[PDB]
Amino acid sequence: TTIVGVKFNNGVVIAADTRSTQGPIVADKNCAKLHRISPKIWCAGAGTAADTEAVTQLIGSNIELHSLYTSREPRVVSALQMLKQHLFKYQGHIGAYLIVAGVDPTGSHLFSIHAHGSTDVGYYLSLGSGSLAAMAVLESHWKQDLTKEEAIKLASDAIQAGIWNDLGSGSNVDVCVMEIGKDAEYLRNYLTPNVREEKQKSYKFPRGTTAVLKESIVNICDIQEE
Amino acid sequence: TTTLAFRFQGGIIVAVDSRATAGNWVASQTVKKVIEINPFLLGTMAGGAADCQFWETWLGSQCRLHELREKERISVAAASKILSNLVYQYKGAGLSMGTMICGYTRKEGPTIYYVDSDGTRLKGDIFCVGSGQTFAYGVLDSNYKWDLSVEDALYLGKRSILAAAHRDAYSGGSVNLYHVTEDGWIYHGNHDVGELFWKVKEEEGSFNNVIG
Amino acid sequence: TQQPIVTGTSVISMKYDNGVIIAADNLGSYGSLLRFNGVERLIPVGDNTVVGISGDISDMQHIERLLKDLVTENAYDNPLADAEEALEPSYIFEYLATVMYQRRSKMNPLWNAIIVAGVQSNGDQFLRYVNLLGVTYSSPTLATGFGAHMANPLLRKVVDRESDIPKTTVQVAEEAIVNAMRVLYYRDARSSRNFSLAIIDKNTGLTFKKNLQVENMKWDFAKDIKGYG
Amino acid sequence: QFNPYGDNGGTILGIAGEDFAVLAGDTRNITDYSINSRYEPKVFDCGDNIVMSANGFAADGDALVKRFKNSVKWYHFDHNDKKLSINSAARNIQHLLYGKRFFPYYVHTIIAGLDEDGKGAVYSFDPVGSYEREQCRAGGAAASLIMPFLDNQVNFKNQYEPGTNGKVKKPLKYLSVEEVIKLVRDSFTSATERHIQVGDGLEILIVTKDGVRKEFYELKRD
Amino acid sequence: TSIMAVTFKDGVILGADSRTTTGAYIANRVTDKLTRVHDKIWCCRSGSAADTQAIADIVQYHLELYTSQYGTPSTETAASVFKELCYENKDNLTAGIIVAGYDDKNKGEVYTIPLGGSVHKLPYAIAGSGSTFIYGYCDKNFRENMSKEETVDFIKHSLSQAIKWDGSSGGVIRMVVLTAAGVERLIFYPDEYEQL
Amino acid sequence: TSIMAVTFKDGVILGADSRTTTGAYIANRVTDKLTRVHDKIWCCRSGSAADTQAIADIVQYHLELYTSQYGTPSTETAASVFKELCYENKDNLTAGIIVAGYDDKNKGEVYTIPLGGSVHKLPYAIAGSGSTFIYGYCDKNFRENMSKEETVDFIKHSLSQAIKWDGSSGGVIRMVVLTAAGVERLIFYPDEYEQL
Amino acid sequence: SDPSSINGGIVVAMTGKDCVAIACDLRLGSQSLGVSNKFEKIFHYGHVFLGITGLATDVTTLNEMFRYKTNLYKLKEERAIEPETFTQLVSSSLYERRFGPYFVGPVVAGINSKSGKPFIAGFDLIGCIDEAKDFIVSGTASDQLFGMCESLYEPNLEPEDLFETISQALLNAADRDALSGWGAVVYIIKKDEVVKRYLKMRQD
Amino acid sequence: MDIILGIRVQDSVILASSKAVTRGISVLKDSDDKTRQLSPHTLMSFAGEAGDTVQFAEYIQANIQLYSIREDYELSPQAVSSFVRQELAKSIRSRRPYQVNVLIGGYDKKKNKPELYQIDYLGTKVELPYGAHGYSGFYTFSLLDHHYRPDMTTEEGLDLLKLCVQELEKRMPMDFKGVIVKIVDKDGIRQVDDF
Amino acid sequence: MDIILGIRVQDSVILASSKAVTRGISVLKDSDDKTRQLSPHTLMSFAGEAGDTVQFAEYIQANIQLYSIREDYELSPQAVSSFVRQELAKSIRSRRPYQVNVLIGGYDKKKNKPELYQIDYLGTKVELPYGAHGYSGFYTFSLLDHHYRPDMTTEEGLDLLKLCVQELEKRMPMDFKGVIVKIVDKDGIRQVDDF
Repeated sequence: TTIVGVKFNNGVVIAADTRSTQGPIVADKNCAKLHRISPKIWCAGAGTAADTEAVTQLIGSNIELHSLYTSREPRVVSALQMLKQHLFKYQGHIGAYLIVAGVDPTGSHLFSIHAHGSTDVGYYLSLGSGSLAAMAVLESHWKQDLTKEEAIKLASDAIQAGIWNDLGSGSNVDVCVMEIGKDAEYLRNYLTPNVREEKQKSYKFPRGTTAVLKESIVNICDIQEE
Repeated sequence: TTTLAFRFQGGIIVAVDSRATAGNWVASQTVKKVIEINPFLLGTMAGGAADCQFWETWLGSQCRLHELREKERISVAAASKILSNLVYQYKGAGLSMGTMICGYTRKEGPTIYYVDSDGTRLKGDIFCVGSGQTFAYGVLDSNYKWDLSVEDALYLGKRSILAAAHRDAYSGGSVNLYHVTEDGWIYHGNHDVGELFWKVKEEEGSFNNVIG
Repeated sequence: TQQPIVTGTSVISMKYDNGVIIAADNLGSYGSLLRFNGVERLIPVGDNTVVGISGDISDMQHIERLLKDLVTENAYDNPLADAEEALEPSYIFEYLATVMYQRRSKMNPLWNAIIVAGVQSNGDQFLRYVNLLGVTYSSPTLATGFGAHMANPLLRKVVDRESDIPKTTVQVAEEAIVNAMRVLYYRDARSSRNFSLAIIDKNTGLTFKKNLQVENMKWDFAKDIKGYG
Repeated sequence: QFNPYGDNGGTILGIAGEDFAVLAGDTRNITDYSINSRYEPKVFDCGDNIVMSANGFAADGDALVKRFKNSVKWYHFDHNDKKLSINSAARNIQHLLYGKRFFPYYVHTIIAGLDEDGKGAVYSFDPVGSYEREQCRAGGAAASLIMPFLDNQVNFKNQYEPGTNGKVKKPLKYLSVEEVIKLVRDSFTSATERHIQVGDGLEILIVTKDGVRKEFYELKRD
Repeated sequence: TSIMAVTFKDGVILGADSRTTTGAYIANRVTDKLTRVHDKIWCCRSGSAADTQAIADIVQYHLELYTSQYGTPSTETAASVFKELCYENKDNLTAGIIVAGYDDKNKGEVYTIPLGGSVHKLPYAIAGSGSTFIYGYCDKNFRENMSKEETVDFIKHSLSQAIKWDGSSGGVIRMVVLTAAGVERLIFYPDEYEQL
Repeated sequence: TSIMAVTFKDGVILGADSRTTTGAYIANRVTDKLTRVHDKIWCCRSGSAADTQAIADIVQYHLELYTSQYGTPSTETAASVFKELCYENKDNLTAGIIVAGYDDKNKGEVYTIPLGGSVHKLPYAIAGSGSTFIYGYCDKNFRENMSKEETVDFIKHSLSQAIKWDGSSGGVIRMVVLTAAGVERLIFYPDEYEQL
Repeated sequence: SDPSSINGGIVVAMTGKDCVAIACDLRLGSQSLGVSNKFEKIFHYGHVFLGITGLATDVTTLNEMFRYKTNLYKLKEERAIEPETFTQLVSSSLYERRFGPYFVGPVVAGINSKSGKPFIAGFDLIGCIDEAKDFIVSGTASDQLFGMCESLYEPNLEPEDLFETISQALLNAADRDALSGWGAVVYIIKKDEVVKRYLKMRQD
Repeated sequence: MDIILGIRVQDSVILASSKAVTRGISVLKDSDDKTRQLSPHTLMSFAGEAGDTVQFAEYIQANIQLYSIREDYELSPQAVSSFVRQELAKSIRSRRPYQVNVLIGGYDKKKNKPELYQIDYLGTKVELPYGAHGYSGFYTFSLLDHHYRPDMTTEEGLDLLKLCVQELEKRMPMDFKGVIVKIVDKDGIRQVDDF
Repeated sequence: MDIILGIRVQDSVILASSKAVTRGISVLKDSDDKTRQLSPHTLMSFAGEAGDTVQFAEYIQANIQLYSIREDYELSPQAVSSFVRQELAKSIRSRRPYQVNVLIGGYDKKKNKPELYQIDYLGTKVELPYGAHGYSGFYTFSLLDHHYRPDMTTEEGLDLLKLCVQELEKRMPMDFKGVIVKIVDKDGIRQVDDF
């Protein structure tokens, strides 16, 4: 689990790998981290998948309601408070850990929320098991006023580093480039390191290789009218 | 695991499965649970596999030394007791053994001593040790007689495993039939239980609880 | 049963074309309290080997003393020896490993994580790892603890495989180690500003550069943020 | 409290053919999701065309090998250089693991070689102590992941002849050396994706009467 | 995370280390800690960043509503509101909040609310994990109704020791000087203060 | 419990308090813990009194034998013999022992042996309950090759703050002055330095 | 440990082209005691098939519940539930009881009515959408099938080439697992015809 | 212990219930029924925890009675069995569990066939020719499969029953002070008193 | 199993000893009598934990035999029972205790006196009219207190024994599967005709 966010003048870029695992068994080779609160506020979830999913839905309905009532897309600062106050209620039994990034009229914003409702502010952050590994790329090459181009390439770089040293980090990186006042450009599978090599020898078997006891025919279609 | 033994006039029929599970999965279906301590004795791996193997490899030595010294065949009694002493004294060493020492002398006749990790040594006519012992006993008891014919005992041994194998999770493998005759044990083939199930199904009209 | 009391921290190291480089900051922490801020954790044995020892300081001196004796023992019998049966990084290494596993078997280890770096009599570069449980491996890049996660990935960008070893010059390697140590000071608390650097090169022997400082601290990002205010 | 026994992951695989035997394994060495060592071999030659890997807790396995090397030296010295048998080695290994039974060693060991007959032969050790002759046996935590493939590509277990639908089982067929190496590659390649223990390299030492061949293939790093 | 607030003639100067740590890892070293709950009542936060925040956000709503309906909140009155939440959530949360304020009427005032919750008015106060090292320093170098220039210098120095002996303490010493003039933020990097 | 030693120009001065408490009760307020192991190598004891007291007797007899057969022990030699017993028995025995002793060739030497048990030469050393309190105060005030009278004063300044902050520190400040002169006792009442 | 491991048992689903297979073992045992050789695990509400593993009481109570909720749906919406809708509903309902959780691993399978796609999905204990087209594997022997299917996997198969593959995989995996055995049933859904197949296996 | 064993023959259900009721170390009484009739063709025999079973078996009896009157139609075994399963899913998640294992052998009088349900305490219903509880089924499930064939009459089942009970007393140290046999068939509930 | 009984009558000592051997929940054997003949006039029955039963019983047997032969003189029964008490008084303080309850019946040939010693597990030996061990013994202590009289002949001693046997089987859920009763008397050791 490797997730990074990096600011630029024209927005914020947040990217993550989509190798998700349930135990040491690779459950999924593609399972997007990246959830939608709103079309310009996207976030990625760490911790348990079930935890992030349940929560992201709850707050994403809440913001929607708020967005209509006020007829203006709410602030990214609304969304930080909202996450925080909910999680506090369960006293951190539900452990959801997110990087919340978004753009809005106020400007571009980068926040963290954790299980017990701990936050961190900063121009650049990273989260999960491979957070340590990503932060490492980010402290050497960061620069005041990164440009769109520079920040995207740097964010994907940090992920590639994560892939190599952290083994729940693998497979394709999905990137959401969120630019202020303009439709988020989803650069789905910006870097793919993978290679698949088919079976060298065909493993197809002729039919009736497999033994059968008895066959039957059933229907699920409604019963006949006549 | 299911392993069983019965004495009758013709000697002893010993029959074992071959399955060995590690965790919830089948590790192997080829661990032969017959240990040829020597040509006269059969020991079973039932209980703790490793403990049984290690300590009957040991038991081979003690039988051999005896045979050398007094130059006559060892009683089943003498060998099982020697085992019993060793295992009591070391208990609290993760020992879990459970074995039937099977042998047919004229000194004593057919003789079975069940040896146990605690150090217990129990004689019986009929013993059944296993997780699936419980299934085996139903079919075994009702066809068990001392004056059961030899021919019928051979069938009985296959049937007793077939039954256990079917119900118990930790048993499958294959049937090894052995007869402990006067002169020593004789091997009576390997017969796959998987296959035997179908023959038997057809032949008696049994296995009717089973679909179809 | 030995349990950690006084503590140590990450050691970073790498292979390059004509030798190897090992570096480590100089700390002997007592937990949160940074009690001793200059306890030199790199212990050279000859020019041949520099043995980096992390974890307890108490056991660092226990082993230090074993090595002192080991030099004398080697010099006893056939003293015209100097490069024959005389110590190699591997000689040293093997000794430590064997003692260590026997200590673990009495359920009371010497609680350290250790990297032996040095240059064999053949000239071949040696890097081999051993730790308290007794995990043994050699790798073109090696780091411990915090270093493992953070200063290892940058090392790999360079020496990605065997073939990259020759391409990596002692100069790139030198930039690489030095740059990496700054990062570890920034984002780990344990890490001090002072650090030591040791280069075992087959041609120039030992070049031991002490008391170098980490500078070019980033507060350019500090001043941007003021958070909620 | 110190960790009593580590784990260092890894998967190995010993296959007994009828004229060769391979002992395969990855080079990936791990603790948690960090790669401790990308390249670090694990199959070791023990001589006289017997290969050995004691997979699982690496430290226990280093010890086990280290002692066995010494024993090979004293077996030959007293017995006028009698070729150290495969079975003889096996009995030896059982006896090292049973040595501490109270806190048993935590290694799942496989030795492969040729039996004296001359068929490829594999013997497998469960840590509890016991050993037995085996046909195909993978070891480690992904032992269970790999085995079903082999029991449906060579063993032909639960395969029957096309059109009988079960009357006549599809009989065993002996495979060349090559055919098995491909099979070993594909199993391991699939496991790189589906398990984080397997990757970096697939180093295979193959033992024949003709000597020792070494085979290498790279596996991915993702 | 050491924190302090120290009275001077013209009022009070709060200073604070800015790190937020997860373990030995520095999670964030530019985190905000001198947090505005009212115009000239600001607070230094130690303990779990989550717990204290919860308290602080509830109080921040209270003090705005206090000011409009019941006129200006005293520092003592405000400490009371903080004290009630702390006291009831003494086991449930561990929160150590220095609530400090400047009244033009009463000059600099410091209240320390420990984890168990209680209003204790003190001339000057030190909290966090580094407090200990500089307990002895600070007592000796306590001058009354200090010159402003000195006050800045004094805090820099006290915290400078803290950072050498405890790794958690560290990062920028941010300050807010609360005097009749208003709210002035100052920022001081280790380049400036660590040498001294 | 607060103990210390500080080098200076002409040697080293060993200082200690003397108040030892069992629970809240002061069991003895005048406890001696400057214990002579050698004519000019003394040790300062903190931790468990039972254990340090046993340790110190064993070392003591060892250094007598060393003096007679192998010639006079130096401060380093002593530090090792203290270390080795502390190390093997790090877990059973709790020991915070400062071994300091004075050679005319090397002036004052101070070596601290923590619980873990290792030799670390320091220009000055602090231990016990009260050392946390003064950790920064002493660094700020450290001065190398200072006058003998300034050394007396310093110990007094720092420890008074330890008593304030820690109520188990206190009673007479005893001293053993090691310089070439010999061995000199100084005793300073609370009455003097607390008000100073 | 978990109550789902005490009864064992597996479900596996695979994709073909415009056709799906979904199969299980008919063994339900409670550890040693084999109880049934005919306990079904795959159930259907129309064309959206619901395979369920784990804890036995939990299977039955939830099958009845999910019966309950899709029955409300069909009358309200006046149209057959979709594969897609059903997936989202299942997850939400497992998170409802976060504490005192459900001790099951359901598998949703189907062919979309309007889009014609073969679809499969998986869920954890407290429920999440897990997309992975090739297979969704479950139960105690989940690892066995992960590796086994991926080596054999060849994309978008015809009905007849698919039947062979899932049969081969279920068969060897079962015999290499203690708690899975006795009979099997496979639903090959061609597009909306269901041929329903009991496989012969060497029962022990 | 306290066995409840059942086997379903061709045209009826035969349920055996122990006479013995053991409240621990002492057999507190050695003859006393262990079954209660829910409906004129539906019978529910019970074993599990002490005194919990007493309470549960009587409340379960009344519910069914009520219903039955309402619809003027005795609830079928199907309906009866599912009702009970429902109650147990609530019970196993309860603040205080009520762990009772049951066999409900009933005559489905609306299809004219016997039906035997095995319901364990967690609540799982399965229709089967045989099911049991305790250590009864681990010895017999196999013996019954051998000797039983769908064509077996009831009379035969009773002779087999004796033999099945006989092994159990032998290979388990427990003794059940035999079983009273109750036959549930088309005629209703009839006593078999030979046993 | 949990029962061993003894009754010392007028002109003999009578021992009854369980046949059941239950190793868990299965009765592995229903016949073997848990006794070891120490002398033709001295019998020891025994009960307790698995493994300790067989080692101890046989170790004691060996020691008495060795003694017997060395001097060609059968040691008094009084001496034999003291022997066992000491070995046990050692055990309980040792690394590994031996937890075995034993009834030691001997007919002193010379003083023509029956003598029954109850040695419970601890190493508390007492000589009594009658005794037992285990929980089993409680039930039967009443029938012995009331009906016993010294003047009970050997024959009357059998009769009372059957009545005790019957009560034990009724109220214990575990049947001990009947008893092998042997008589230790001046004739020596004989097994009762019936049992």
